[PDB]
Amino acid sequence: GAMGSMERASLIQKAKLAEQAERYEDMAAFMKGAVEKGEELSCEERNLLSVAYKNVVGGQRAAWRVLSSIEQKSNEEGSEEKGPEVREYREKVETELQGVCDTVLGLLDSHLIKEAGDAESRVFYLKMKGDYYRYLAEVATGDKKRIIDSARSAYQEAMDISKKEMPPTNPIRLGLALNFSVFHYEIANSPEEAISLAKTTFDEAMADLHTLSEDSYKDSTLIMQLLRDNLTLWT
Amino acid sequence: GAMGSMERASLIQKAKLAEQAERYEDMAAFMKGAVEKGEELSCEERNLLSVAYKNVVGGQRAAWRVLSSIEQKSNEEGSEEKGPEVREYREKVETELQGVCDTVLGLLDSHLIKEAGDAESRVFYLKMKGDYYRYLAEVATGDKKRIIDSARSAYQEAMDISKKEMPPTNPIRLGLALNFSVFHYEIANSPEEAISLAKTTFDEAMADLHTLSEDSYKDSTLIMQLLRDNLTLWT
Amino acid sequence: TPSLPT
Amino acid sequence: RTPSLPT
Ligand SMILES: COCC[C@@H]1CCCN1
Repeated sequence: GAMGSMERASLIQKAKLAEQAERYEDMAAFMKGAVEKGEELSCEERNLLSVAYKNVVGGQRAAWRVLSSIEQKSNEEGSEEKGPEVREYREKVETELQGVCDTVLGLLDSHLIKEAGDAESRVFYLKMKGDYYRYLAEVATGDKKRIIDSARSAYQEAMDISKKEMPPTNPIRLGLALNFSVFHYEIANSPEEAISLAKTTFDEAMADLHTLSEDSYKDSTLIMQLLRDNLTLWT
Repeated sequence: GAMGSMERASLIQKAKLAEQAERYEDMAAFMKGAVEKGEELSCEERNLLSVAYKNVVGGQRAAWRVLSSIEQKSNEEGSEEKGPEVREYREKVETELQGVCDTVLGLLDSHLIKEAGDAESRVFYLKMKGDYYRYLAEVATGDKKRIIDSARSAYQEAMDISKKEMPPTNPIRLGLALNFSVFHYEIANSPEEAISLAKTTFDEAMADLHTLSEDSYKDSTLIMQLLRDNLTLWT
Repeated sequence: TPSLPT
Repeated sequence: RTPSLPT
């Protein structure tokens, strides 16, 4: 671990500096090092870890999509033979994206999920596990079946905890349902499960909106409207 | 090196895909591989090399400015300590930036400067040598003096060639004068020389615009407009 | 289909 | 502070 010799507190400090400088690969490396210290993360720290890697993988996914799009146009009525280079470079970006997802999944397995000391943090890390297997699924072909099962199991565990331990308007619970529903529709080709989950989530939240403060009502309805946008696209 | 077994044409093709994906690190590495094949770069290929490294060092420079500003504020009069972390991370970024500048200057010296006989390529590379020494000077303080004279220079050799061999509207010649004027103003503490150079370059270009086609007129006048913007800022 | 932003 | 050639 390149970061093994640096104090935890110094790694957190440098993760925040890297965020100010928009150096997200650095930020993610500092945060991996903080995680590898073996202590639990605070809510602020968990969010730093998530922000850092979402930025890194997000860049990689966007580049993969650009190249995959070129590569498919290479193979249509859109004529001219280009040679192996588009595929080769798409494969290089894909292997780097798989590397980043495996690093994140490694931090969750060893040992963030098992050490997480409350329901909110356990849900947060299980949702992340679902999400990063879902990013692997987007580029997999096999192997893809195995990854899709793994994503499902992580999300389903997160859902079981959230239903027992959090209120139906809780933003982390709502965002978990959002992503799991996206997983059903976009990845697992299970449009019915996607619609069922999104609809149930929306209704159960709607029932409690009258109980919320003005700010909580805004937080919950914002995510409900994301569920709604997806139901409209699918429905 | 990792690009040694790849065909030159495939390196160039992949630099173009990396540009479309905004993967400028990859772009730079593919262009560096292509330069190492030992053939002269074409006009289009010099622009690919330039765009690649400009974006890489651009990001580094922006991050170094952010961290340097934090560092000066922390070293301010009436401040509490925070330990060595902001200095250490600024130094890390600065070393990375110096490394990329040294990569570029090595390519210019080892491969590109004078296998060029034509004025277009000789001026473009000497301008680039000036530019990368200018970026090293932005972070130096000595040793700053020696780096400043290296930039001056390179620019001066480029200027001498451009005035003998190119017309006053040539975009490479105009861009060179723009950057050398910025060197005088920002680096060399010579605002009067900056202002005189931007003025004379602008005026000599304006007098020869009548010789240009519509599209060449647009290429030259966009750079003249930057010269005017600097003149207006400085005066 | 968009996932959770931020 | 002063901008250089963007191209
Ligand atoms: C030498 O003049 C132009 C410098 C760079 C080449 C790519 C865009 N602008």
